Amino acid sequence: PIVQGQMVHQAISPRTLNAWVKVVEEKAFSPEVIPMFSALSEGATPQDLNTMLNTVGGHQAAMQMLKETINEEAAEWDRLHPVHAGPIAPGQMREPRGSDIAGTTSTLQEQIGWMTHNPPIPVGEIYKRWIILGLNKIVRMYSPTSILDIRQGPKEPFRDYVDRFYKTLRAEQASQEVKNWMTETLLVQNANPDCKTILKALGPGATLEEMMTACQGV
Amino acid sequence: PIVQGQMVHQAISPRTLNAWVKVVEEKAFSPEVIPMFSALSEGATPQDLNTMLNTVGGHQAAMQMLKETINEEAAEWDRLHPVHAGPIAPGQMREPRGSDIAGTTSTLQEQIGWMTHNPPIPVGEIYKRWIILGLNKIVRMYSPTSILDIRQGPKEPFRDYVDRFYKTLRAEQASQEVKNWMTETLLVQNANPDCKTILKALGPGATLEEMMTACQGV
Amino acid sequence: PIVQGQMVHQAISPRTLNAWVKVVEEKAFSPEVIPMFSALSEGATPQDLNTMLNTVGGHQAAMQMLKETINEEAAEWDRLHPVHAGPIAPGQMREPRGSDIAGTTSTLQEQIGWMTHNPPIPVGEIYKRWIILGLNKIVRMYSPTSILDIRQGPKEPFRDYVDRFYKTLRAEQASQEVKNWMTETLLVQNANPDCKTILKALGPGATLEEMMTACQGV
Amino acid sequence: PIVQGQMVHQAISPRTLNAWVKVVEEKAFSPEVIPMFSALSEGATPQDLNTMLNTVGGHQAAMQMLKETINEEAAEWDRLHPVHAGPIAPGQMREPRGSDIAGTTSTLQEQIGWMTHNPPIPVGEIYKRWIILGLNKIVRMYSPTSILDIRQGPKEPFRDYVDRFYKTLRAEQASQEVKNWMTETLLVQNANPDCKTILKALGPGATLEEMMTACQGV
Amino acid sequence: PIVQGQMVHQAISPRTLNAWVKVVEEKAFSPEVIPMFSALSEGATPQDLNTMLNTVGGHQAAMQMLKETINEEAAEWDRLHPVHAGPIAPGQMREPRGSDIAGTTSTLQEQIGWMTHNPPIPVGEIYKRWIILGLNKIVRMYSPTSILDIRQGPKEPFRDYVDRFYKTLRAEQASQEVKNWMTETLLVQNANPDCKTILKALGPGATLEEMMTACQGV
Amino acid sequence: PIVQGQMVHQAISPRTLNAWVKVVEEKAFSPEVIPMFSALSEGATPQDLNTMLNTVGGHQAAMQMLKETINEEAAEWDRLHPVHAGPIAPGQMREPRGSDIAGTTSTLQEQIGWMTHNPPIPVGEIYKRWIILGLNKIVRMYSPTSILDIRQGPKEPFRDYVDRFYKTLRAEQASQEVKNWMTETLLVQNANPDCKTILKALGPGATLEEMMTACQGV
Amino acid sequence: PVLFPGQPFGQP
Amino acid sequence: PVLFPGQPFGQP
Amino acid sequence: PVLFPGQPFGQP
Amino acid sequence: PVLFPGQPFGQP
Amino acid sequence: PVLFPGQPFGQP
Amino acid sequence: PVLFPGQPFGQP
Ligand SMILES: [Cl-]
Ligand SMILES: [Cl-]
Ligand SMILES: [Cl-]
Ligand SMILES: [Cl-]
Ligand SMILES: [Cl-]
Ligand SMILES: [Cl-]
Ligand SMILES: [Cl-]
Ligand SMILES: [Cl-]
Ligand SMILES: [Cl-]
Ligand SMILES: [Cl-]
Ligand SMILES: [Cl-]
Ligand SMILES: [Cl-]
Ligand SMILES: [Cl-]
Ligand SMILES: [Cl-]
Ligand SMILES: [Cl-]
Ligand SMILES: [Cl-]
Ligand SMILES: [Cl-]
Ligand SMILES: [Cl-]
Ligand SMILES: [Cl-]
Ligand SMILES: [Cl-]
Ligand SMILES: [Cl-]
Ligand SMILES: [Cl-]
Ligand SMILES: [Cl-]
Ligand SMILES: [Cl-]
Repeated sequence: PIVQGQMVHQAISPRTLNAWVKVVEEKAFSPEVIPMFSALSEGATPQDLNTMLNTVGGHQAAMQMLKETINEEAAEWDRLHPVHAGPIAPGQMREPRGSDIAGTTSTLQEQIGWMTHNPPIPVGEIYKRWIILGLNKIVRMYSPTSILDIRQGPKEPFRDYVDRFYKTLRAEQASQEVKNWMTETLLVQNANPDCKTILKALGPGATLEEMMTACQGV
Repeated sequence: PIVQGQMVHQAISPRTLNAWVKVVEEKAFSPEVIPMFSALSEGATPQDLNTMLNTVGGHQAAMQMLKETINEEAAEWDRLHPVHAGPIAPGQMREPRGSDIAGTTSTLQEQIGWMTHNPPIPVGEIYKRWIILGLNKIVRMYSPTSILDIRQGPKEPFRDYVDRFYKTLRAEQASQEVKNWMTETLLVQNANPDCKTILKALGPGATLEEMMTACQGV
Repeated sequence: PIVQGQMVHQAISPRTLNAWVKVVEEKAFSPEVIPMFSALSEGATPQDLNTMLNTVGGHQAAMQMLKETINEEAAEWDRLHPVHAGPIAPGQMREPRGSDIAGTTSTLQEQIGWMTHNPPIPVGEIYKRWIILGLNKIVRMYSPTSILDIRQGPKEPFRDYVDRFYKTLRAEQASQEVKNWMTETLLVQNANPDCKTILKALGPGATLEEMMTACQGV
Repeated sequence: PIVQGQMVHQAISPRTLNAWVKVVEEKAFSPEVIPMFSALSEGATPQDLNTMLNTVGGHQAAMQMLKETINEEAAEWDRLHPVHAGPIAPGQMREPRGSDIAGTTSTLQEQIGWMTHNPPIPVGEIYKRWIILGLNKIVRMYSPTSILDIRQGPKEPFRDYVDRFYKTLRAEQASQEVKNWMTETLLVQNANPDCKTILKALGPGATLEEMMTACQGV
Repeated sequence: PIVQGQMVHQAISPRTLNAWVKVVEEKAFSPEVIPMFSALSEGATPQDLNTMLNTVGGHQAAMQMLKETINEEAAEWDRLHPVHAGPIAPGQMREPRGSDIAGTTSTLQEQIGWMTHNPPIPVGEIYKRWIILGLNKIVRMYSPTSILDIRQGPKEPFRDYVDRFYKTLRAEQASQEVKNWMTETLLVQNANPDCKTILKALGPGATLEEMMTACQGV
Repeated sequence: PIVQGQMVHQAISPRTLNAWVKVVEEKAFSPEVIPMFSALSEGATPQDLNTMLNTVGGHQAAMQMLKETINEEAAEWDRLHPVHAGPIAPGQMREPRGSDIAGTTSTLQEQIGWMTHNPPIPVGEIYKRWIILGLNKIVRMYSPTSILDIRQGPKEPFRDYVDRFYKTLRAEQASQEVKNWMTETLLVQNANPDCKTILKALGPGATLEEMMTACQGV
Repeated sequence: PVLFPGQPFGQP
Repeated sequence: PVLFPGQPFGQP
Repeated sequence: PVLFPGQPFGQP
Repeated sequence: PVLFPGQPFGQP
Repeated sequence: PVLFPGQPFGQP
Repeated sequence: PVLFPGQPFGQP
């Protein structure tokens, strides 16, 4: 990554790599892997991100899907940023193509040149956006359950049922409004009768804290 | 975080993340998790705090409650800080909205801009206040016991009983004065007879050291 | 802590926190915990010390006793440092109250302001003094044995007996002179006969090395 | 390595060495070892790379093959860069021979001199290229399977079969176009009938995500 | 410690403390503990050395012996450095007494003042000398064997016998010349007959390598 | 060590020491220990090297042999660098004797003075040369096998046999040309018949890759 | 509202 | 008093 | 395309 | 004397 | 040749 | 000689 008043470049540390590898091996494609990745690659260059993606042993199907997603994003970027004709002036620097953002046709010094520019051309955060999108699609695709199937057991504590519910919801393929609707509908809709009657008695304007406090005794 | 004479920005380290994750997995929602969190996020930006909160695997009900608490705090902040009309001057910077304090509508450079200002707009410590409040409500809600139920066993050493007492008191939902009253009343009130008579003989103006020394033999 | 030619402030590291927590969990309230604490909090601010004290899980009775000791120390400090009337001049800074030394009524920037002043107002080392005093009282109170009860077994090597002796002496509640007397009296007084006769033959002007060399064969 | 505005030289850290050694011992010659190596040797000098290669215990046949590959690369470099006659001027520095790039006939200060020059003579990245080529040949030679033999089991989930497929493909000895052909032909060609019919029905213009979603139920 | 062009002060790190503690717990009072100690306290101040000595749990007899040795050294230093009458000038600094070298009557800033002076008053290395002397006496006193008793077994390889020999010799209480004599006499004197005849045939002007090569077959 | 534009001195870190100790305990005197040592002591001073050598527990015979080798090297150095008569001028510094290079008669500041000079007097790399030579003699002496005895089993894969071969060759006591001859002769000479006929059919101008590919099926 | 169910912390 | 039962260290 | 099957990330 | 039995190292 | 069998990497 | 048996490395 590159950290701050001038910016300074440093390679990815051994324990950032080890951390990422062990996270992939232990948790595979759980939702919380996406923040960890973004946490382990803050300020990183395309070379660092490609380093983290190449160090993945196994899971080659998911890595291929991620490759295809990055291909879509880079192609769209090239569509939105057309090529221009001429040699680059001595003072200036060319604008990054989709292949340069992925670190394929760009050196480390060119990426540092884009990220250190004023105004900055944040190639690392753009490439990070594409990668994180692909990771979203992989996580949502490898989710075994559906939000519609989460139902509270007869003798299951309300806390556990809500845990399962939002656990499944976090990996769902839905926009913000759709998740709002799922929360305001299926949660009370799929609760067990003893607690479901109480939650219906509370009303749709109740907080989760009041719902879990209400069904704590049952 | 951002550490000091000029301030310098650095991302959250791999072992701060690993530390936080392992603390959540091992101790879940014990009181001492709140200092550790605050210890692992000193000088942190909203992006770092959201990084620590997003890396939590499971416990999604508690994370939802924390989300709602942050919603209340941000809404109140917007009420207290009304919007103003006009474009921002070149030299100045806008004042952070409730969505900017949570890092939702603000970039990392804007948060650094608010924290580096003179006078500083400490968005990270404000967001940290909201988060720590939500964590207080989660800890107090997930406490299994009550301060009223802690009673000393007949053959239990006084040290163990006091340990249980203040263990339960630390997670209680009570103001400072209410905890003062609980300490000055229930502790001697719920002691076993052999030691309770001695503690009554000491008087309400005795220290805890004199009480534990008094009941050490019994 | 704050380390050196100008002083620079840094938060407590993840492995200082982890070190302190694991030391408390493993060794609880052994004497050597007090140096370790002081070793893990060199140059620390009141916020760092309160961070280390708040991260203690369990042992809430001892933490309460420590709280009371700090209350005594702060009250005495306020007695010795009377309040003064007036607003603080722009160039100057107020003198810390007992509540400011404990980090309760003082921010981090104010503590840094007191520690960076010339002459320095070392609030962190003062608060550290109070805390270490309380830890002394906790260690001495949780000592299971007494210096008077340490007696050498008939077939116990002299090395082991001396180890037990000074082990108990280190946790004793006694001034320097009283410990000198305990060493010059009880050690030879409570040795087993075979070795006790030799140690009496050496005389009270012998070193511990000559005593242990003398009783090595027996 | 040497990191950045002037460049600064630092030796390889203990945990970079330990990381590399443990990676070799655990994973031997798996594909993902090549990125890890390149990740552990970013900005490194020929001395650092030779340090990492010499710390390998066992696997001496592969290390010999790597030696021979480096011999080929260095010989070719000397062919492309002919010697020149004369003593080096005081201000200038000689151009590196194939033996200097491998760190055999060059000191550490000379390598730092080549990497710090403007324009830089990146001896470390060149030597790194040769080494990584040799590692490619070792990985491809120690691959136990062939891309032609990967066939989906009758009751094997499509995800697992694709995982095996691209796992074998990553270690294959083939150019980019040949791998494109292998992907667009053998993958659907070697699928089990139930899923193979669906994949044939999709058409050769389908993404891997649509193929795995299509065969998820079967 | 204090490291270098001006000197900068830093406290002892958590893993230096942990390293020292674990070395004491694992290896107790083996010879190689003395270098490790000196390795963990390079450039250290009296406060750091007292920190390392106070963090020792158990072994209180040896710690007492070390205390007495330090008392002898400090008393001798005060004898060699007599007190002088007068107040210290504003520009100058007093000369350290034996109590100041041990960090008892000196603050951290005074020790930094002595070590940063030009010419330096190296109080930390002097105190380190006294401590290392005491550690020498403790190691030599806790050695279970004698150099005179090391004899080669009839079927013991020569390598093992030499290992035992120099293992015992390293902990011996003898000057350099006495150890030279022990090596040139007892080693061949206490070898088993089959090898002893060969070593006698070599002559007293043979290296250890030639002796071990000579007795390798037997 | 001392790292770089001015040089700065730092002591050996706790995990460099721990790394070295654990390497010695685990792998004893394997060839790859020599790079690791050189990797853990890059830029080190004689004091650091003596620190690493003194922290070795056990193996005292090998340490004695290393001592004797260093004695030979230092004596030769003194022969090649004769003493000169006179006091050292204020601006200059004496030339290091053989005892100064080993850190025996030289302080840390004098070694830093020699290594920081322009031109540098690299005492640390010279002492490192002597030490590494002694380590070469120890490794070659503690090798259990000979290059002449390595023969391929009848059903042993060619890869394993080559691994054993070069494993033994790396520890051999032979010059570069002698190792070239051993490789070009004994390897094909001591292969099993089925593969030996193929390797003879290839010719002496074949690479190791072609030999191992040729005998892969058998 | 600033945070929403099933959505990451600090997301627009 | 500066510290109180059941209350964190360094709390107002 | 910028990435290809069986090829490393960030390779020309 | 500078060090005393039962007393920490470096204590006044 | 620059590297040789049985010889360390980067050795003259 | 510069090093001696039973004596530490780098000792006078
Ligand atoms: Cl279900
Ligand atoms: Cl519940
Ligand atoms: Cl579920
Ligand atoms: Cl109860
Ligand atoms: Cl008790
Ligand atoms: Cl309880
Ligand atoms: Cl007893
Ligand atoms: Cl004894
Ligand atoms: Cl005892
Ligand atoms: Cl197969
Ligand atoms: Cl599937
Ligand atoms: Cl397979
Ligand atoms: Cl014996
Ligand atoms: Cl032998
Ligand atoms: Cl022995
Ligand atoms: Cl053999
Ligand atoms: Cl083979
Ligand atoms: Cl073998
Ligand atoms: Cl997320
Ligand atoms: Cl708290
Ligand atoms: Cl790769
Ligand atoms: Cl202490
Ligand atoms: Cl080597
Ligand atoms: Cl030593």
